[PDB]
Amino acid sequence: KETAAAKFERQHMDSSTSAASSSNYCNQMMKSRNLTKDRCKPVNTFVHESLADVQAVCSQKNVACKNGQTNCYQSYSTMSITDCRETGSSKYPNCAYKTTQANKHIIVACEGNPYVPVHFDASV
Repeated sequence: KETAAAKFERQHMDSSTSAASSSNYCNQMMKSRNLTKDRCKPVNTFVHESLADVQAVCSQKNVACKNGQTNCYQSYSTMSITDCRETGSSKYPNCAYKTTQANKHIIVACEGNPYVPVHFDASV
């Protein structure tokens, strides 16, 4: 029902905030976006750029995906992102996360027609 493109937007897009709102950000967002529903998803990145900017990465720099597929693309510009990483003390269902804001190139996997982001591979 939920397209892979929609799921990418749900898991990785947050254009409302231009940086990691607060120390609470990840705790709130991993829950709100249903990334703590079944397990504590252990790491996850949010992007604070427009959807059009992130989508445009699919026509940017073609690089190898971590799994060895060829459909990953690195942004020529740095982007505002927040990484969310599970604390050691985190215990499902109360998933707890460190919020780290950064500005880095993002790497996304794209697929489909139209050719859109479906996975967040890495940032560099």
